[PDB]
Amino acid sequence: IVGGKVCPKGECPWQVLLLVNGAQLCGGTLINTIWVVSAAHCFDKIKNWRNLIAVLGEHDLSEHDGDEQSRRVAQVIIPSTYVPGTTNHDIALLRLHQPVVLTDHVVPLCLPERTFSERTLAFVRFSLVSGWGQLLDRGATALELMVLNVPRLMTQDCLQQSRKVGDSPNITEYMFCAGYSDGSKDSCKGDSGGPHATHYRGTWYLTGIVSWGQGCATVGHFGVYTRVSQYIEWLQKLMRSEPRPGVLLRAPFP
Amino acid sequence: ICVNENGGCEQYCSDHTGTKRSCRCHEGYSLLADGVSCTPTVEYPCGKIPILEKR
Ligand SMILES: COC(=O)Nc1ccc(S(=O)(=O)C(C)C)c([C@H]2CCCN2C(=O)[C@H](Nc2ccc3c(c2)C(=O)NCC3)c2ccc(OC)c(OC)c2)c1
Ligand SMILES: [Ca+2]
Repeated sequence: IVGGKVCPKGECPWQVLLLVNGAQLCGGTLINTIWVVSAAHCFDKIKNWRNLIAVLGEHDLSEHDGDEQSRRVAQVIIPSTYVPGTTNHDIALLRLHQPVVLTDHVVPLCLPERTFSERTLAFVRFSLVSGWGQLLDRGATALELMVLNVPRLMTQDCLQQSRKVGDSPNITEYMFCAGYSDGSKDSCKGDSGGPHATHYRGTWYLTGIVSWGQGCATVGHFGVYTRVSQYIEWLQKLMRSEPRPGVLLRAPFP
Repeated sequence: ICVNENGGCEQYCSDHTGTKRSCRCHEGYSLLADGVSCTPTVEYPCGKIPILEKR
């Protein structure tokens, strides 16, 4: 997160830190005791599927305070429509090997209903984006969890306000723009898979996933997020499914 | 009804035969007798920050 602030310890309690061989991989969002939602692009270069760890209750990467909870990622579920090395259908559903324990520092973010999300949540202007990503474009990643409030744009507005750059992927119906075009505030590559959390009448909801852009905090460009409302039925159907052998599973979308 | 101001619901909204409307809640919440408000039924309900709620 570029231009954000430190998320006070326990105020982003659904934030997940994904590790591979102990190294920082991506962010994620806890939606219940055993499921985490992240981005499909986070798993493109994975060869060591048994070394994938999800850390809940994390804040400061340099210190262990006892609120951290580590779990092995037992399954990574990606849509059949997602193509590695591309931007569209950027979502992953992760099943933890054993549930996390809900505490003041580990709480799920509500996966909303499609209808509610499309006709109510999609119109809340501001939302929180969080992670331990780089503090600047070509900068060092944060040791403390960072949070940023970003405004959501209608895709027509995003396309109008953006600087016409070539080879730049299309903004599909499975994505949305959020952020600032002045080079001051954004999410970054290291925040990939992390939540875009929306407040509605006293409760927070999952509306988007940190997916891609044209460089972190680039002037004339916004951050692009996976439109989670499109994947509600897909996620629900899978959470009702029995585990299958093998870590990576490709599931039909729709 | 749900189309406009979430049919007055706090969380989820369902339309029925004509002008009938039913509010509902996410797991870990129950609906109050007003038929719009959702109250937690668990210690750690989703989308609520314990440290902020405990002030
Ligand atoms: C084209 O597809 C890709 O580039 N895929 C792919 C597969 C894997 C990885 S990784 O292995 O490093 C993983 C551990 C994150 C990666 C890594 C390495 C190269 C860039 N990268 C990202 O993760 C970027 N993430 C990212 C997230 C949010 C924002 C921005 C950038 C940004 O630039 N501006 C503000 C919002 C990224 C950039 C551009 C993309 O497409 C044009 C894209 O698409 C997914 C993803 C990228
Ligand atoms: Ca720590």
